Amino acid sequence: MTFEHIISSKRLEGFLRHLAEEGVGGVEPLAKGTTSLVFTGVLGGRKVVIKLQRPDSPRSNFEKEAELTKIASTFGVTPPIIGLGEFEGLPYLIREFAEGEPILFADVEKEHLFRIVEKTALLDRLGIDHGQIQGGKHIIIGEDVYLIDFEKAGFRKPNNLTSAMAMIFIGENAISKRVREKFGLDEKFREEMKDALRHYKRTGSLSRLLSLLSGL
Ligand SMILES: Nc1nc2c(ncn2[C@@H]2O[C@H](CO)[C@@H](O)[C@H]2O)c(=O)[nH]1
Repeated sequence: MTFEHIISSKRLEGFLRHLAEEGVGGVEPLAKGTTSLVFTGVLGGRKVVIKLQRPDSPRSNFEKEAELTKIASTFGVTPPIIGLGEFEGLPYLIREFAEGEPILFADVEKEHLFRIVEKTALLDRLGIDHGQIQGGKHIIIGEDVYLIDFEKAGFRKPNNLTSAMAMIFIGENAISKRVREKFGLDEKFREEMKDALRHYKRTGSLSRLLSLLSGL
């Protein structure tokens, strides 16, 4: 993948040199987002992600995403921010790369299920709706569980926990099928899960959900 309809070849060359001067090497394109161009690199012997404002996107959109990403980083929901910068008037952020698999492709253990609850309930308590839980590409299952990529996030009544649990336990998809077979989940479990989620929606209580997952 290349970014040539968005940045000149000279701008890309300069950006890689600029990153190299901050110690970030072996930089490779990773994705094109709605707000940003995303790269991976190596800093201090470890993998990092670099997100650069797309010049053809509003700067305010990137700034909103960055503010939300910083809050999520402070509370541990997303991997730590390592540094901020600006190149040719474009802001960028550098964060740790979380080793592991997106939950769409991940082998999910009981500890991961508890951790997914803890992270999504925490983001709910922060009043931040991530916005892209469905599809399983934005929850990383690794040494810890993380949410990534806040381009569609905002301060609004959040759906992070309910969307994650519906995707894993209620909806029929590749993830929920794996989980159902791995944990031998049956119809009674699903009905209790629906009850646990309703309870959470009404009261904010995790008691019923954690009770149910503790039986796995
Ligand atoms: N394992 C891992 N994958 C990532 C990370 N950041 C971005 N990605 C990949 O990029 C995609 C969308 O950003 C994800 O679904 C992953 O494949 C990360 O920190 N860890």
